[PDB]
Amino acid sequence: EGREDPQLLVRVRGGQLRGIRLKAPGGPVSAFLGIPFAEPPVGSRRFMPPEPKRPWSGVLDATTFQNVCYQYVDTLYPGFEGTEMWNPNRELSEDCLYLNVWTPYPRPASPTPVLIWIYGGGFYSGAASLDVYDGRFLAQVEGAVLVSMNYRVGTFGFLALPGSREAPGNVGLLDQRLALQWVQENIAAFGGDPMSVTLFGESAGAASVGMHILSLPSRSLFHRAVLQSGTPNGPWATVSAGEARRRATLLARLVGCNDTELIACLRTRPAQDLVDHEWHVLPQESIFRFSFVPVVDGDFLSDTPEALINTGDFQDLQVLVGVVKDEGSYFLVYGVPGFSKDNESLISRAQFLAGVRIGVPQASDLAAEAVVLHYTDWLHPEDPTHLRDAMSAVVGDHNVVCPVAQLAGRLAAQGARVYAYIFEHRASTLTWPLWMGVPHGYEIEFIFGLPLDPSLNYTTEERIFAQRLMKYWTNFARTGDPNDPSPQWPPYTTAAQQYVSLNLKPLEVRRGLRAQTCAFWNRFLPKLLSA
Ligand SMILES: *[C@@H]1O[C@H](CO)[C@@H](O)[C@H](O)[C@H]1NC(C)=O
Ligand SMILES: *[C@@H]1O[C@H](CO)[C@@H](O)[C@H](O)[C@H]1NC(C)=O
Repeated sequence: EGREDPQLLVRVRGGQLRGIRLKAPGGPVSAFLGIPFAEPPVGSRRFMPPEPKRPWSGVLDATTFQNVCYQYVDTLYPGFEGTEMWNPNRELSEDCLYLNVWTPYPRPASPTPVLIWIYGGGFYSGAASLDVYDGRFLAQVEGAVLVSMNYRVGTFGFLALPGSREAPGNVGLLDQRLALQWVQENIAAFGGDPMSVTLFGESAGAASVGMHILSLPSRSLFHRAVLQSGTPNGPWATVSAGEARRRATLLARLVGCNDTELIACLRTRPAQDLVDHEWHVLPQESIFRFSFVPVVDGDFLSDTPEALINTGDFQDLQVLVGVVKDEGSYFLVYGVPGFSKDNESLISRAQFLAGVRIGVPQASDLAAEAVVLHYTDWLHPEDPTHLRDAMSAVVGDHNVVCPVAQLAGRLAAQGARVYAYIFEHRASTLTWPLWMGVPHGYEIEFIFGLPLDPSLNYTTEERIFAQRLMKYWTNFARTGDPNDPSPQWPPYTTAAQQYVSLNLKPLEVRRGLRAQTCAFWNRFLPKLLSA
């Protein structure tokens, strides 16, 4: 301070910050990266609810991203951009509770609507610093204030001995909640409007947004929510207290460890030892299942998300939810034999039956038969191309498309204003093979407006498409309505079940989100599982 850029010095509750001026394609933006919002949850604080960060002295340098929360690093396809883009891009550390703010430059002179991003990655990975979550474009082009926070994942964020004091569960969700409290207190300092805060996230980040909707103390911290390909209901986003306890104690055993004693022993283990064993505690060979996720603790979650969306009053809530065209394909190449990014993955009937048992790992024999019966093409029951695509649909429908359907429906029936979409454009720059279609996670780079960066090699149409999506999302944040006061985007309702297609063509309205197949998963499967 003296010779420094006066536009980049800001004070928050904990002290003084110095940000950085970044170049976006249409002009500069302000970034404040690596702002601590919690005491490092290390040592005796592992597994504990986060504690608000204590004020610092001097000017904290906020010009670079901070550490990524310790996590498993995916190694299926080494050096291949398809997997690498999701991997940690800063040092892994338990000291990782930091958040990031982008704003116009100079800062808005009047209060601007805030978007808060929560990343996905199965509650076992992810980071707010990845290139695909870069807020410079939304800030520069839409004038948004954008916030994203790291939160603890894996065991560090989600290992629970329900009822204990030392490992109560859900602390990754409480990391997110603390960041939201930080926004309420401090965002006015950056030109943000704490009275207009829209949450958005994808996959597990979406489930997270969902859980904030369903958890009362989070409710006063935001006004609107966007759930991209993820929901708090469904088969992967939560586990019961019993199951959480069973996994935590199996994991303790695997690393050589009365809850207080078990937990103290876990606290002496190297971070990397926990990461090395976390995946071993799943009860069946699975895909789209994760070891350490939110637990129904009767605390953060007072009941299952199913019970809470069923009985909730959602009157003052606006919500944007949707899915990509091919939610399942991405997951098949990891753990279903016969699938691969490097060939067409034309599978046999035998491999379809086997993949159904992996895709629906909780299924009894009869339930699995029902799944196979429903997805088999009975004019061509052995055709490898249909079996390959049907396998994808099983996984995408069970895990994402049908839970989203159930969510939109319950939320509307109960007074929320809902807008639904299906995203159907495949990036021209996609490195996954064609058969995977428009895979899970590949809408994000358009919502954040990466196609605006000329060096990324997107097409001109893709550039205009990204601009449209950015408008929808920020209109929504701003007013609860994606429409600009072009074809209209009607609200989703139980009666008409309308949603739109997001692609290069103008909005097209459709009805029924896999209505027929989703009745199978949402109404019939549960009844069949008992017995
Ligand atoms: C594609 O590759 C996978 C793994 O290498 C293999 O199991 C599968 O059989 C291959 N597909 C065909 C039909 O060759
Ligand atoms: C974009 O295209 C140019 C020209 O071939 C190439 O040199 C550059 O590496 C490309 N960047 C990406 C990420 O595709």
